[PDB]
Amino acid sequence: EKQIELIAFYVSHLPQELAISQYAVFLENITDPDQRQRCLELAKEAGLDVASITKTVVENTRKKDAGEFAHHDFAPALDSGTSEEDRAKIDVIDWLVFDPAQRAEALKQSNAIMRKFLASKKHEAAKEVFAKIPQDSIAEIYSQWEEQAMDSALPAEDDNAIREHLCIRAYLESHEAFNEWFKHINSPPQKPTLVGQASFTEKVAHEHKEKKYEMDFGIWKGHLDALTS
Amino acid sequence: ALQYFYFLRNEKDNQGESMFLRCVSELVIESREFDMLLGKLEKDGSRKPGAIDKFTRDTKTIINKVASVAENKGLFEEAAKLYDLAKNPDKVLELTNKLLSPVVSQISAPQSNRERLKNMALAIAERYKSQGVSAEKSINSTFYLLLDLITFFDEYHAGHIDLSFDVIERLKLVPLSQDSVEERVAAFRNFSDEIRHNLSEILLATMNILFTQYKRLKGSGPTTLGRPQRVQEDKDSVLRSQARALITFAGMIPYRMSGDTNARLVQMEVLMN
Amino acid sequence: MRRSKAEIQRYVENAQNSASSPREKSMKGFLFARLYYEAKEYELAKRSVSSYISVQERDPKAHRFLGQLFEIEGNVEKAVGCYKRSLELNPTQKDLTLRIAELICTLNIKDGRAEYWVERASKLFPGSPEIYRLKEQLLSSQGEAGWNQLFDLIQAELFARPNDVYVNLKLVDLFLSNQRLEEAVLHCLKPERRALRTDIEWCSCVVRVFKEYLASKQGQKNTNMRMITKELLLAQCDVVFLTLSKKDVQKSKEALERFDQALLSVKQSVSGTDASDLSVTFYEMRGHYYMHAGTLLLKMAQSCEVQWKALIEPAALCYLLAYQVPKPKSKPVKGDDNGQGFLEELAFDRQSKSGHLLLTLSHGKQNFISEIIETFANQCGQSILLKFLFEDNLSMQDSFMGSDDISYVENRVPDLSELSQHDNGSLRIHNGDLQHLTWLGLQWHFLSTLPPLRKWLKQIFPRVPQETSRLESNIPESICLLDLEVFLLAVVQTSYLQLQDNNTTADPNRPRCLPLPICKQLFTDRQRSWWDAVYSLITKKALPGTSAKLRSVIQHDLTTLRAQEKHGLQPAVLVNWARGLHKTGYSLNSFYDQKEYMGRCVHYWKKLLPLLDLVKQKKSIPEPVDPLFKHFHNKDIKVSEVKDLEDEACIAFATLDLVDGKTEDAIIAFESVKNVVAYWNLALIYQRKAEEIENDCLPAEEQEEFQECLLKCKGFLKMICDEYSAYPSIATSLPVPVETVFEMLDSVKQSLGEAMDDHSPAFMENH
Amino acid sequence: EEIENDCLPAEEQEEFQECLLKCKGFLKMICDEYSAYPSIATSLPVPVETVFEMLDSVKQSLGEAMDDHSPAFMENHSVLTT
Repeated sequence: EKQIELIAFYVSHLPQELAISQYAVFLENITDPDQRQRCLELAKEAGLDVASITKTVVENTRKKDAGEFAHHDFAPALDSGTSEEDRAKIDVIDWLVFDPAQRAEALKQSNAIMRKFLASKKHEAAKEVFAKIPQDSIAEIYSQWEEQAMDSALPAEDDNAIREHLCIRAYLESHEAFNEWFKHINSPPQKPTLVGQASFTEKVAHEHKEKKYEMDFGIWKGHLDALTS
Repeated sequence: ALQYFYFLRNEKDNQGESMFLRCVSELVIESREFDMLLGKLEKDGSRKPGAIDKFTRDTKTIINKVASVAENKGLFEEAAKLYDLAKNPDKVLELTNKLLSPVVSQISAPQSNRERLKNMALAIAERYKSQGVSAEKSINSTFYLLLDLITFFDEYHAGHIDLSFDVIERLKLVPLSQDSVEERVAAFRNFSDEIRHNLSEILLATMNILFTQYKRLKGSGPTTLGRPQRVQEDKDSVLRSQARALITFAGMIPYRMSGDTNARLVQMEVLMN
Repeated sequence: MRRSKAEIQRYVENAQNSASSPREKSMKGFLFARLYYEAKEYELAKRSVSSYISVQERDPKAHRFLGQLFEIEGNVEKAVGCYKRSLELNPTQKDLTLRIAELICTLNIKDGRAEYWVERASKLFPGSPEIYRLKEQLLSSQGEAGWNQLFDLIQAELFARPNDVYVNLKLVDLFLSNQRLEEAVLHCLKPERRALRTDIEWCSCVVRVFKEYLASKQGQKNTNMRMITKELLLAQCDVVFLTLSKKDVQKSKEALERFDQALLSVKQSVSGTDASDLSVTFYEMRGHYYMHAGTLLLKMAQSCEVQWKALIEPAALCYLLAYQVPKPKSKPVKGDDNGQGFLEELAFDRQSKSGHLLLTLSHGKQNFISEIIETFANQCGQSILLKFLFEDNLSMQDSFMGSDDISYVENRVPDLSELSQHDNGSLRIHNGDLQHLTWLGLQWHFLSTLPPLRKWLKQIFPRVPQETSRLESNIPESICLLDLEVFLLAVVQTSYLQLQDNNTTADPNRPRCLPLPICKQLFTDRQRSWWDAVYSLITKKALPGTSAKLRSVIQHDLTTLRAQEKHGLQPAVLVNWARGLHKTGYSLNSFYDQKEYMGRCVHYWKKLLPLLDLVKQKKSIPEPVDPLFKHFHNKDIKVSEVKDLEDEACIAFATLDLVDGKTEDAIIAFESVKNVVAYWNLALIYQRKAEEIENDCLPAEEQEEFQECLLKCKGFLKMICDEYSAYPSIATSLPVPVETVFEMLDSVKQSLGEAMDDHSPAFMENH
Repeated sequence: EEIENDCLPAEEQEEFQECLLKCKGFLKMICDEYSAYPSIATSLPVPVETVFEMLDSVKQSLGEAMDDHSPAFMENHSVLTT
C-alpha cells in the first residue's frame, strides 16, 4: 500500500532483529532527497536506528557481493570491463553520506570499497570518489571521538583508517604525478625545438614559445620536486 | 487495426508528432510482427505491399520512424530486420556499429547469446552489402575496421597468438615504423567516435599479445630450446620498431585517455624497447 | 569545572577506577586535560596532553589541542611547532598550512622551514587573500631585496585578478609605505576601480588618500589635480548619500564635518571650486544634495512622525530647485568618462526617483503650486517661503546640506518622456532588476499611466524579443515578449495589492509608493531567480556546460506560464494576467498585436475557467506547492467579479472564433453576454473594417454593410455608456476611460449624420 | 564554562575572568552570610559542603599564577588555589 508515513510507526512493534532486517529491504528502495529526509524524520520521531539500518544494508550488500578479488591486485582474464557490482557499490554511497553522523564507519566502508576497486582495477572510480569525499575525514573522525567524551574504549580502527587514507592519498598522488609526467613527455619537453625560423615574426614567436616553455618547465620542476620529496 | 487507424489518421498534429503515429508505434512495438502486415523477407529483400501499404502511402518513412523509435526504446534485431525490409544500408550499418561497440569492451568468447546475435547481424549486414549498394565510404571503412577488429578479438580469445599477430600485421593499419606514424596520424583525423573509443581495448589486446610473445621468447632459450640468436635479435628489433612507432603515435596524436592506459602503453613500449 | 556533591563523588569514583594501573591515567590524560582547560589550569593541561602524546604520538588531536593551548597562552613559536608536527603527522586541515605560514611570518622567520611551508601552502591552496598576506609578510622581512620580490608578486596578482578590494588596499598601503603618493593616486584612478568604488570603507579610504595627496601637493593647478578633486567630491557625495540614507543625526553631523574638511583641503590646493568643469561639478553636488534632502524628508514624513502634512511644500520647493539647477548630462571637457558614466547613471536614477515620488505625492500633476502661491504673499508669506527654502534644522531634523543657496524656485513639472528615458538608462546598468521594474510599475500604476513595458524589455534584452503567439513545439530560445509583459504586469499588480493592503495606517499626505532604496523585493526570490536565469540565457551570460539544463528549465517554466500542457498557477495570478493583457491591448489601436493579445487571453482563460469553477463553491484555493508570491492576499473565494470574469472569458472565446472565421457565433455570444469590453472590441473591429473598406472602392453592398456596422457600433457605445452609468464596477473593470468612449460615439454620430437625442445624445451619454 | 570551552582571545579571556570574579563575589557574599549566623546550611536545601565545593571549583578555575584579574576577597573556610 506504500505510504512511507505509515511504515515506521508500525515497524517498531516488531522484534528488533526482524524489524531491522525488514527495514533494510524497505530502505534499499528509497530515492528523492525530500522523501529521504521525510523518512529520516519519521524514523527519528518513531525511535528507529536508521543509521545502523543503513550500515546493515551496506554490510548485507557487501556480503552478497562477496567482495571483488579480496584485497589483492588480481588482473582479470582476457579483456573485460568493470564488475556488475561496482554500480551498486558506488550507488549505495548516496544514502550512506546522506546522514553525516557515523563518519568513522563511513570512512571505513570507503576504505573497504577503495581496496575492492584497487583489487578489481578501478582507479578512475577511486579517483572520482576521492575527489568527491573531503580530505579531513580522519580529522573529523578524531574530533568526534574526542568530543563524544569516550576515550576509555579506544580501539585501533581510528589509526587503521588514518593509515589507509594516508596510503591511498600517497598512491593517488604518485599516480597523478606519473600521468602528468607522461603527458609532459608527450608534449614538447620545453626545449628550443627547431621548427623553421626565417622571419622576424617567426623569431618573435619562437622567442615567446621559448619563454613560455621555460616558465612551464620551471613550474613543472618545482611542483614535481615538491610532490616527489 | 487498420479500420481504427483510418479514423485516427483524421486528427492533425497535437503537441509534437501525432496521436495516430503514437498509437501505431505502440501497437507495432507491442506486437512485433511484420512479415505480412509490412512485408515478407527472404534474407535481405525489399518491401512488399502490405495491408496498411495498400491503403496508405509514406510507408518507407513510417517504417523508418518506427525503427528509430524501437532503437531509441531498446530493440536491436527487430529494428535491424525492419530497416533491412525498408532498404536503408546507412541506418543498418549505423545500428550494427552502435550495437557491437559496447560488446567490444567486454569479452567475446561464446558464453551467452550476444555473440551469436552480433555474428548473425554481421552476416546479414555483409550479405546486404554484397547484394546491393552498401553505405557511404566512411561507413564501409568503419564496417571493415570493426570486422577486422572483432576477428582479431576472437582469434586472441580462442587462445592463439601467432594468428592474432599475423592478422594484426596484415591489417596494415597499426603504427609500423616512424615513417608510418605520419600517415597513421593523418588517417586518424578521418576516423569516428567509435574508432577513437575502441582504441583502448585494441591497445589492451595488442599489449597482451605482445607481452605473451615476450614471455614465450624469454622462456625459450637463446642458444638452446630452439630459436637461434639471430632470430631472437630480429624479433627484438621488430619489437623495438613496433614500440617506437606505437609510442610516437600515442604521443603525437591529439587525444589523451587515462593514467592506467597511458602507464600500460609506456609499459609495453619499454618491454618491447 | 564543577565541584559539587555528586560531581566530586563521580570524580573520586573515576580516580579510584583509574588507580588500578598508571596506564589508565596515562590514557585518560586526554579527558584530564579537557577538564583542566575547562577549569583553566594551563600548566596541568599541558602536562596531561604531553603525557597523552608520549603515550600515543600517533594522535594528532592531542597535538592540535596543545597548539591551541599555546596560541591561547602566548607561545606562538610552540603553537607553530605543534601545528607543524600535526601537519607532518597528517594533513588535518587545508587552512592549517596557511595559518602556520601566517604565524611564522608574524614571528618573522625566513630560513628554510618558513619558506618551505609558504611554498607548500601556495602549492596546496590557490590564490587567496590569506596566501597573498603570508607571502607579503614573508617577503617584507628581507629588506629591499625582498621588497622587489613583493612588488613583482603584487604586480602579478594585480595582472591576474585586478578586481580585488583587499589586493587594491594592500597595494595602496605599499605605495604609502614607499612614499609613492602619485602611484597610489593613479592606482585609485585606474578605470578598473569604477566598479569597485562602492563600499563605504573603500570610499572613505579613497577620500582620505585624496585629501592627503592634496595636503601634500597643495599649490598646483593642473588638469590631473582638477580630476582628483572631482573624483574626491564624487566619493564625498557617495559617502554622504550612504550615511544620510539612514536616520542618524550623529552620522549626518559626521558627514557634514567630513564634507567641510574636504572643502577646506580643496581650497588649499585648487583655487576655488568653480572653473571649466568645477562649476558643473558643484552644480551636480548641489542637485544631488537637494534630491537626497527631499528624499529624506519624504521618508521621515512617511515613517509616521510628528510632522508629515506641512513638510510637503519645502520638499516640493527643494525638488523644483534641484530640477532647475543643471544636472550632469554632457560635460564640456570629456576626459573623466570613467567616473562620468557612473555619475550620469546615479543622476538619472535619482532624477527618476524624485520625479516619481513628487508625482505620486501630488496625485497626477503638481497642484501644490496653487497652495504655495496662496500661502506666500505678505511678510509672513515671504518668511515662510524663506524658511521652506532653507528647510528645517532643529534637534531631530537632518538637513544640514539641504540649505539652498542664493537662488529662486521656479514652477515646473517633470516630463513623462524624460522619466521613461531615465528608466531606460537605469535598466541598462540594472540588467533587468526585478525590484526596480516592480517599483517603476508601482509608480506608474499610482500615476495612472501605461508603463512602457516594450521599451523596458527592449532596453533590458539587446536581442529585441519579437512578439509571437506559439501554441505547439515549446522552444526556450524563441522567447516571446508577451510572456515577459504578462509576468511583469502580474508582479506589478501583486505588489500594488500588497502595498494597498499594508497601507492601512498610512496617511494620504504621505507618499504612497516607497522610494527605491527602501522598496526592494516585495515578493518571492523564486521570481527574481527565474528572471535572472531568463536574462542570462537571453544575453548568453550563463555557462555552456549547464546551458542544456538551463534551456530545459526555461522551456518548462515558459510552458507552465503559457498554460498549454502543464498547469499549476493560481486563479488570482491568472486574473491579474488577463487584466494586464486587456489593459495593454485595448489601450492602443492595432491589429495583429490585438489578435495576439486576445489569443494569449483565451489561452489563459481556457485553463482559468476550471480553476474558477472551484472558487464558486467556497472550497479550497488551488495553491501550488512552490510559493510564488505572498500567500496572504491572493485568496479567491468571494463571489463578486465572477460574472465579469465569465464575461471576459466569453469575450475571449468569441474573439478566437471571429479570428478562426466564426463571425456568426462571435456576434451571437457578444449579443448574449453583457460586458463593456465586448462592445468596445466590437466597435474597434467595426472601425478597422470600415477603414479597410474605405481604403478601396465603395459599392452599394459595401456601403450598406458599412452603415450597418456604424449603427451597430453606435448601439454598442450606447449600451457601454448605459453599463458604465449602471454600477461603478465598470470604472474599475474598464481599461479605457469613458471620455474617449464618448468622444468616439460623438464622432461616429457626426459621421453618420444624426443629431437627435433619441439615440446617443450630443452633450450627454445616457438618456 | 561554556565560553571557556572555546578558544578565547584577550577580550574573551578578560570577560571570562570578570564572570569568574562575579561568581567569586557572589560566593563570598554567601559565605559571609553563612558566617554571620549559622543558619544558611539549615535554610538552603543543600548543606554548606556544596557551597564549599563550589567555591573550591571557582578558585581552581580562576587559575594558579596567571590570572589577568587579581581577586579582591579572602578565602574563608576554603583552600587557596590562585
